[PDB]
Amino acid sequence: GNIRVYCRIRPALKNLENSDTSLINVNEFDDNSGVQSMEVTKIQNTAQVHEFKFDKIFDQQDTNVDVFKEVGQLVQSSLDGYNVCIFAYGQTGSGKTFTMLNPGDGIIPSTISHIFNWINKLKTKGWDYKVNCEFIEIYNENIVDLLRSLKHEIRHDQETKTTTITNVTSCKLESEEMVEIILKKANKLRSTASTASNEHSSRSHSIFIIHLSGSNAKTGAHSYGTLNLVDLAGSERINVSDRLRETQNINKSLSCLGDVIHALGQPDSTKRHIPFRNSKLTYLLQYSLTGDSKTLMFVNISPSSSHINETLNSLRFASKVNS
Ligand SMILES: Nc1ncnc2c1ncn2[C@@H]1O[C@H](COP(=O)(O)OP(=O)(O)O)[C@@H](O)[C@H]1O
Ligand SMILES: [Mg+2]
Repeated sequence: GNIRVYCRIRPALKNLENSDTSLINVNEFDDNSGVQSMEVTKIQNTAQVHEFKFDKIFDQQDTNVDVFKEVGQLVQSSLDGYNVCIFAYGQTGSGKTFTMLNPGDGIIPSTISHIFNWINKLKTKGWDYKVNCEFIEIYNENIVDLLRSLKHEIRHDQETKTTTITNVTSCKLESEEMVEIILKKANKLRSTASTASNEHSSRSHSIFIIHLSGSNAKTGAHSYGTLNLVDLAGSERINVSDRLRETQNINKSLSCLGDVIHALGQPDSTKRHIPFRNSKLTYLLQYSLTGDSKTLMFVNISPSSSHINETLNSLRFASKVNS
C-alpha cells in the first residue's frame, strides 16, 4: 500500500499571535518535483532557510471543506476493502482536534457523511454495507473506552488480519445523525471551554475506528475495511524540569510512531525491523498499517513566531517520515 504527508497551517490567533521574528513561505505545487515546498526562516538568522517538501500543504486559506477534497478519495478506499489510517500530528494548539473533529467540518464527521453517500449509492450496484464504530483513547499505554456510559486486551486475528479489543463498546451506524451526538460531546471535551478537560486530551491519543462490511449477492462479493482516525497527543517538547511518566510515555509513543511510518515507506519495508510492538498505538494498528493500507499523516502547525521552534520539530518529524 501507500503513505502520504500533508502539512496544514492554521490561521493565526487574533491577538496573542504574530510572525515578527519568523517567516513561513509556501510555494505552489510542482511536477518536476511532484511535491509542494515550504520555507521556514528564523529572523535571528536570515541566511538559514529550512525547506520542507510534502505531498500537499494547506495554508490559512484552505478551510475544513477545503481539506476533505483531498481526503475523500483516500477514505472511499474502505468500500474496497482497504484499511486506512489518518493521523493528526502536532503541538498542542496547532489545530489537531479542529481538523479531526470540528463539527460538521472535521475529518471524522466528513468521513462518515462521505461513506453514507457512497453506501446509499452502492445500493444500486447490489451492495449492502454495514457500519460499526469504536472510540477509544490511549493514555499512558492503557486503553480507555470513550463510548461507555473493564479490562481491554488487544486481539489480533491472523486469519482475518483484523483486530479487536475486549470490552470495548461498539456502535451501529445506520445514519450520520447517530454518531453526531457523540461527536458533540467529543469536541467540547477537547475545547478551550471552561468546563472541558483538554489537559488530559492533550496528553493522549484519541482513536476513532470505523468498520465497513459490505456484501453483494448479484456478485456474491464481500468487502471489509477499517478506518482509524487519530488525534495524536501533543508533540511539544517538554523541558522535563506522573507528569514525568506521562511525558516519557508520549515521547516513546510518537518516536515509535515515527520509526514505524518511516520504515513502512522504505523500499525494503518487508523484512525490515519495524517496532510495531514498541507501543500500544502501533501495536493496535499494525493491520491498518501493513500491506495495502493507506496512511495519511497530517502535520498541524502554528504560524506564529511564538512556536517557531515546535514548528520546526513538527516539520522535522514529518520530514523524517516522508523520506
Ligand atoms: N484550520 C483552522 N481554522 C480555524 N481555526 C482553527 C484551525 N485549526 C485550529 N483552529 C483553532 O485553533 C485553536 C486550537 O485548535 P485545536 O484543534 O484545539 O488544537 P490542538 O488539538 O492541536 O491542541 C482552536 O480555538 C481552533 O478553533
Ligand atoms: Mg486537540
